[PDB]
Amino acid sequence: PSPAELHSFTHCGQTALTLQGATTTEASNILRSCHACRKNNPQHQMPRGHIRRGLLPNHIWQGDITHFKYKNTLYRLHVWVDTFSGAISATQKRKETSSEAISSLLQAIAYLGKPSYINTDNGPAYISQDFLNMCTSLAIRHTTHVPYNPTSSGLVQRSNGILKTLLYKYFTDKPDLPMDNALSIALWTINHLNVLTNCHKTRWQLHHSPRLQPIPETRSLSNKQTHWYYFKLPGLNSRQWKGPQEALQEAAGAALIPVSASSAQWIPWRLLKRAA
Amino acid sequence: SPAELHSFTHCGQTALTLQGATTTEASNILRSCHACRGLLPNHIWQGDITHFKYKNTLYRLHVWVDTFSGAISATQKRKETSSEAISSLLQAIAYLGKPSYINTDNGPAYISQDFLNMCTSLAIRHTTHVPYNPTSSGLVQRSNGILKTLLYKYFTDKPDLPMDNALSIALWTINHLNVLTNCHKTRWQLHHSPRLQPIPETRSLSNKQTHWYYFKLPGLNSRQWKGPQEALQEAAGAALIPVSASSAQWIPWRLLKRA
Amino acid sequence: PSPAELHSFTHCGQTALTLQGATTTEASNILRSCHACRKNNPQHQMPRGHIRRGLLPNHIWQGDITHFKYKNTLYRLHVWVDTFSGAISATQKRKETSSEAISSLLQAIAYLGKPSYINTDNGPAYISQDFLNMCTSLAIRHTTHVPYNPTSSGLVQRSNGILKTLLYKYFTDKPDLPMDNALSIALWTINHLNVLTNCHKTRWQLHHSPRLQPIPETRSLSNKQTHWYYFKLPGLNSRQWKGPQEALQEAAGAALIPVSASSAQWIPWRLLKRAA
Amino acid sequence: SPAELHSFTHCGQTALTLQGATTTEASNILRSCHACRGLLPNHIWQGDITHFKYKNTLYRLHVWVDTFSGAISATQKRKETSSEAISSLLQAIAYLGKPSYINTDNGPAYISQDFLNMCTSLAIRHTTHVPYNPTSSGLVQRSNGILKTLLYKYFTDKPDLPMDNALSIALWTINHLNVLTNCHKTRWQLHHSPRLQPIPETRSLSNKQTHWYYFKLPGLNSRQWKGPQEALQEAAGAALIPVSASSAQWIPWRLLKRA
Amino acid sequence: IRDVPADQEKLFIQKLRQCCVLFDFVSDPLSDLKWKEVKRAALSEMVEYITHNRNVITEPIYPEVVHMFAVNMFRTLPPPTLEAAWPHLQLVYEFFLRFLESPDFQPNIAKKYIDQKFVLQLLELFDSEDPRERDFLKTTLHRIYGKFLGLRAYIRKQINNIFYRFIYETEHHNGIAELLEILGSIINGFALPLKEEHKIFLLKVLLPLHKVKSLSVYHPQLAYCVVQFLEKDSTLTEPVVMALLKYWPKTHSPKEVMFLNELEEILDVIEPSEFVKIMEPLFRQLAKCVSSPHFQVAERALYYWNNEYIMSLISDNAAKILPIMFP
Amino acid sequence: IRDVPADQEKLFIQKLRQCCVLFDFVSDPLSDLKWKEVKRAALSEMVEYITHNRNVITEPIYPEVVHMFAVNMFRTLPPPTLEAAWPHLQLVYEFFLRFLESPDFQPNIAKKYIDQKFVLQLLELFDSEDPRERDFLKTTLHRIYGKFLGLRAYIRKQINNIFYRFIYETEHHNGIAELLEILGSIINGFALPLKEEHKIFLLKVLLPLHKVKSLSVYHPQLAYCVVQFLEKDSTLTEPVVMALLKYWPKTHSPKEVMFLNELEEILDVIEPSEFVKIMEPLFRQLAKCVSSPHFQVAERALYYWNNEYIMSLISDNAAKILPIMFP
DNA sequence: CCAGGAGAGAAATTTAGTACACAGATATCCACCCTAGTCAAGTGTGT
DNA sequence: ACTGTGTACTAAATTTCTCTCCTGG
DNA sequence: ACACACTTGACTAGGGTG
DNA sequence: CCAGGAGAGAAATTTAGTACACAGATATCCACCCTAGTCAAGTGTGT
DNA sequence: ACTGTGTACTAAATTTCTCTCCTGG
DNA sequence: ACACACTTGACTAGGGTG
Ligand SMILES: [Mg+2]
Ligand SMILES: [Mg+2]
Ligand SMILES: [Zn+2]
Ligand SMILES: [Zn+2]
Ligand SMILES: [Zn+2]
Repeated sequence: PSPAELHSFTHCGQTALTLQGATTTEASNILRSCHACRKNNPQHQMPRGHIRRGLLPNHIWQGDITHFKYKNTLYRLHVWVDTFSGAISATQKRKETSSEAISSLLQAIAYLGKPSYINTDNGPAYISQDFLNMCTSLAIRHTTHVPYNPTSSGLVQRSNGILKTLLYKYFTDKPDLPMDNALSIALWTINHLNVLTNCHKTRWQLHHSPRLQPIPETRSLSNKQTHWYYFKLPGLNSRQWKGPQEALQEAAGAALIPVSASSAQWIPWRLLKRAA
Repeated sequence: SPAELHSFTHCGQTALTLQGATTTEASNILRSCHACRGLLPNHIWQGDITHFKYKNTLYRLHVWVDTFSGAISATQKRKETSSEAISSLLQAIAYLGKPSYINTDNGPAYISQDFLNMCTSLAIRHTTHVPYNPTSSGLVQRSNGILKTLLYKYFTDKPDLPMDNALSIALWTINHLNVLTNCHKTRWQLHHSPRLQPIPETRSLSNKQTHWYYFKLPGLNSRQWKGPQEALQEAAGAALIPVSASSAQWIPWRLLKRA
Repeated sequence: PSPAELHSFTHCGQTALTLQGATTTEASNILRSCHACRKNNPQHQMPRGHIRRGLLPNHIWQGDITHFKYKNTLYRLHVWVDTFSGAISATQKRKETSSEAISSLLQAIAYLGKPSYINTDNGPAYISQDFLNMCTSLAIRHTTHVPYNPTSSGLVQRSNGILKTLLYKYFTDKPDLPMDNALSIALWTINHLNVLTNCHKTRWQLHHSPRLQPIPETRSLSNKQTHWYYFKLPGLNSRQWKGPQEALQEAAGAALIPVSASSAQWIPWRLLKRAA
Repeated sequence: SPAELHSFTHCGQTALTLQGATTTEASNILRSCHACRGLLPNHIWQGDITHFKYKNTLYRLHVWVDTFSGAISATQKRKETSSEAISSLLQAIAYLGKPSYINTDNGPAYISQDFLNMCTSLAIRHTTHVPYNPTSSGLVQRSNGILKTLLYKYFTDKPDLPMDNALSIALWTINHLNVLTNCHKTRWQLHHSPRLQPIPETRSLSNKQTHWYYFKLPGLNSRQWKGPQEALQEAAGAALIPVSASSAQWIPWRLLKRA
Repeated sequence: IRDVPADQEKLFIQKLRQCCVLFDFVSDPLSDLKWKEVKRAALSEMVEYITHNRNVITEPIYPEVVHMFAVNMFRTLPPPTLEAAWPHLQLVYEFFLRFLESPDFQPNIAKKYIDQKFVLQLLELFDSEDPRERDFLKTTLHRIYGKFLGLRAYIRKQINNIFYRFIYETEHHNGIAELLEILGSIINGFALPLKEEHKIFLLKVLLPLHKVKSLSVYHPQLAYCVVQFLEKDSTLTEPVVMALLKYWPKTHSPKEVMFLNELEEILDVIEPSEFVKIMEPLFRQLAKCVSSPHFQVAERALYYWNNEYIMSLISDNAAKILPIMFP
Repeated sequence: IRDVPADQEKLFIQKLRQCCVLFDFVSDPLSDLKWKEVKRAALSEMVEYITHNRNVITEPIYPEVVHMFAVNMFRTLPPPTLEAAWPHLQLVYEFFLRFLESPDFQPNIAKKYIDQKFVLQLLELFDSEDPRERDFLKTTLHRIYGKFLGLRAYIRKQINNIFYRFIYETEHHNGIAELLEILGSIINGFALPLKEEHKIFLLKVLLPLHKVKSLSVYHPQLAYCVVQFLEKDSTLTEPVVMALLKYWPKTHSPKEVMFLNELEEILDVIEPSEFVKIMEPLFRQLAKCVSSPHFQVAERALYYWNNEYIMSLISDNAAKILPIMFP
């Protein structure tokens, strides 16, 4: 068809086809079977997963480690935050050992609270064997995010930014005072003297009172039906879409696609593009 | 677990049956590892420095203990100058809570002008204890001795553990898993019971509400909202709008009407 | 006191002030007298000066030079665009010396049409004395942009993206065909066979027919009144805000301003944190 | 400017007074530099390949010329296989316009299926000439000889030029700054006069409009919109809505209602 | 003298009407040229003012603008020539065109101000020899004819008058093509079945026109007219059979070979239903014009064994042309 | 037996009322314990159902819920002790509390179902020795008293009865503190000038209370009461002068030194206007209690040369205390 | 003679709606064009 | 088996009030 | 005629923006 | 007996509203932890 | 003396129509 | 009874994720 093979020779927009003289609906059909004309435009209409975690109870925590103040002393800090009530515990000095991470977690438990889940990045100080041996010694689960995906920990990443630029404020002023206490102070602030939205409580007091409340429940996930869809390797190797044939096992926000290595992988929907 | 949570922390007799052990399963747990200035509610504090039997070097640790509840927060250092006591307090104050009447003996670390140049900056009445006033010792030392015991009950086993986790764990047990009197309240529970709201006279009502909130985005579509009715919960995060499905959810939310 | 200077010891939020018992708006005054709190929080509420030129009937070209995928060899494309009708002329083969850029302009002018202004970035092949002498020999103006600011050329930078992903489409299919005539192809389907936008007129037509129209008038850039702004060096050197005292010659969008070198640049407003 | 525009361009006698020279000063420009099958309305084409004076190696001018207007589009290359007789055509089509009858000659570069394997893929009737039909030569050759003489007019002066600009410039002058006959139309403006709209009977009305629509953002504020007003102009970019100040602007617009 | 300010259309109808002084500009501009340039600047302001606003064009000016028009150019021309005062007439024109297609022109008002003798005092200007004005005059007439109905059919008759008076004798009207285009715009805008009047006036004067000579100056456009005529009306092709054939020229000339080039570019809409009766009278000249005195008819009369469907027609229904086509 | 489905409040009032069988649970659970666990699971469903929806709490159940309450725990206690069946009473409690502060509880309806003898059949439960229920009972009373008016002043009188009957003899009521807190919530919620009744019943029984012994078990909260008493009512401080002084103990004991710790933590809201008449009777015991038989009075009677403003008061208006303060 | 009362600031004070950036981090190379000095062929002194 | 988010910053609504000073009790 | 005073240059060196 | 006609698809076909990415480009280093191979000290035979 | 922007992609409005089949001319 | 048939080991190298 002078309409159809015209697109099959130029890849012109549907409106041009219309003006060539074929009705819109057939145009729209054409523009969803020009497989190349589909594999190149990156346009990404899948629905966002804003789903960092559900928080029916308190105590599903989150971990992350950060580098501060490398004027002369790189200043490594560890932070754990709670995601029912946005309360932050933070301990630095320099190191990276598993034994250091462990001593930090063990210290955050003396502050509040005593969690029941956990999840961090892929890990190394967290991937240690003795680390998870400490975990299991405390009857705690543990999970890891997908590799190479920073937004996965959106919450912590933001609470980091909040903490740094409060430190920076203090250190613009009063530029002598030692970090040990200019940190203890910036914490007492973040916990006791701020409010968030019309929630209009101080993170801490919100973290304290409402546990007097019960726990709703939604379980028995179901309704699994596959689909088929070409997008993209998630190694930041941004390029044309990367087409896979199709999902081995559906999920909620994520997916599971056999890379040609016949290997399972869990791509998040922020990287996919649906097909027939 | 309870035999293991014991060997992990070495509690006593009382606070274990509330995890699932019977009466005798608590006395037999004791047979396991055998023989191992008023009340001033809330925030009128008291504190102290202490030596400590070394591992090879005497660790000097300060501490701050409330007087209403009986909570404890403390740390360990090597030097004991005023800059040290300062960093110690200031940490405990980022722990709970923020006091208004602090008391101590008259050691040198309590005299220095910098210390004054910090207390004054926080509207903190800093009094002076009468030095060598042990009429308050039986209670402060009740606490301190608790720590001394617990620590030795820790590193008499597996002595290779570092000399800080012993402190962390010591606290986490001493401030979440104990009651001394019949109060049936942990120190740290009690110390943060949200205070009872004082009733006003002649207006015998309450205000607990925010009405709709046009809600959308349970799932996977952008469209007009749904009329979002009340929210019976709230938290950084979401708000528990009861869906018309007679069911509940959690969403980061759209509107804010008046209520 | 405890209301007044508390911010001067913690830098807590205004809400925390009022809730500890301070006033209602003098809070807002306090939170604009912490040079620290301003030198640290980032925000650009200054309006989105967003504007090209183009009022003329299609006579400001605005054209830049770029790269291309190597089958086994780079391919340099120069591309000039118009700014009132989005028409694109593009000539590539390998070299980006001045004498070739010149031969490109001299060709993309035969294809419509002889301009009256021109605009570009600081690329060397354009700073050439020889290019300049050619330009002047042709009764044209010439201008640059503030250096190190890619958005400045938004229009052409985008028409680049458009041209690349059209090429890629073709070279997905029929991957043997010679890498030049498939350019003349794309240039057709970009000018004649593609309804632009809500205007609903193919660029080509929009570029020819309306020349019958007159020229409206607008003039008198005037009414100068300075201010003070502390914001940020524009050398990608993203950091705390960089504070100067104050503009010498304010202008539309941009703003002349001296750095401590007693030297004067024109920081695009998009990097200025207002404070009077 | 006219003496330099002259030597830079340097076509001829007619179309120069429209830049500012008088009658006699135009003839005194000629005194200057001492060196100077039907008619087939738009898109029924004709083409040809041509040799050229070897500067030291002859190049293969390869050209296409319309038959209604009289525009030109050509190029330079070395070989003459259908590979690039194609690439030449295809480029001319990216230039103006897209034809429907291509008659040049019975050359092998036209014989090859590689050629027809492209033409057929573009719905392009191929009607080719009777070879050796010079009854059309006095005209296509009029064009070609123009190209020839113009080139030598260029580089006999300043032979330092490469043989690309010489062609680019030769065109830009031959297709924007000339008028053939009394028509007082350039080859270009003629070849792209937007065709007169054919008039309907009993529908004797018109539609030149897009409905009013709100507007904001002249300057520096975000708020509700204003108007609406009709918009009397439009272009990729802005749309020239007449602002309430009895004046005009240009904004990248907001709404598109029905009219 | 100039302005833009009280914002009263009366002060602007003043600015308009105050051009009521008229220059005699045959050879004598010496007397106060400045009134001339100021006039040009005036109308320039007037034009972009009309582009400026919406409410500018109220009734009290309508017969005045049409009068200012008539007074400014409604006069005789000396029967390749251009205008000395050209950019002045080129501005009264552009101002009027933009005035016409202005949005706020209501036809029901101007209906009484549009006049039949007026438009006759407009069409006779096409006889001039300036191509430039012959363009503005083209487009403006096309706007009138698109924007009125009574005068629509009226001018149709007026031009048929001109047609008659032109074709039957040697009128060197030299301004025809511009109507042939307005024609083509019309003949496109039709829906048959309809009144035969149009096609009648075509078989009356349009094709008999070819008795005329010098055809090159209007040949293309007339060819485009006859094709706009046929499509789809073209089933109306049955009677076109032999028309030019009897109007066929007699002597030897590139006129005839141009008409061949025409006839070659018109065999495009054949349909075999009535094509039965015509392929024979076609060949009764086409196959029978070898007796022409040209040296070209040796390959002129045989350009039809070569098409795609013309050849398939020679092999479609050849049950009647088979012996006549020379073996 | 369990459900969640016809969505009929009648089938849910059934689920509620069907707990109408009652266990005698002193020492004999052997007979079909399963009715017990199923009851627990029932009320669990009932509670989170009430959290589930909005329209659940209509009239036909109101006197039934209050009856189910009374039938479930309105009985005697044996005059540090806890409950065997504790998590059952701990759930009827939590269910009722959430029932009370539920949004859809309209008071104008329940007004007839809230009963004065009922609340008397509630307050006498504070005499028990389980601290846990003594908490739920605290909070629930605080909600009733916050959510009604007639019974508000009624219970005020009822407790003043208890007060009288307690203080004047040796009642080991052992459940006082929970009302001292409901008191403090009230005495905060006031706006003087007002009826003297409150302050009267305070100078009637509240301060005479200190004739009592064992004060450690109720001292802090009563101190927080007297301070919530003063602010702003504190101008009512003039007559407080000597009250405890006459109620001052007689013998040597840490009771007296605790009361000193009290008196030390109450000199905080002095204002010099009426302070003229009191600094002397203050020192008529404070400076005159050196004759106490403690070994501490050696530094007890001199803790007031050391404050910030108490000392400045000793240097503010010393024109009357100057010879009495020992030089 | 003056209590409700349009009402024009007004002041005050709430809300709404976008932007920004936390993510492991730098050095090094490359295509080009300009400015500034350094001996190295070419040409002017003294007879 | 797994998924972005919280604060700052300014214009605009909107809601107190508020003296001006009119009105008929 | 063989001892030194005068340019470029070539030809290095270095920097700045994409 | 049937022309306007609710009307439930329906189909069709317009519009609205967010996301994305063009920008010069890679290599190289670093803090850490795990698995797999490579010489370097230790113990049983034969008569 | 200088300043972000154009297209793709999918749900939702909305606007044609359309037989069902009711109605009294 | 000591030479070899047999082990660890330590200790690299290399890879992978932030
Ligand atoms: Mg990390
Ligand atoms: Mg560039
Ligand atoms: Zn395509
Ligand atoms: Zn033990
Ligand atoms: Zn500040």
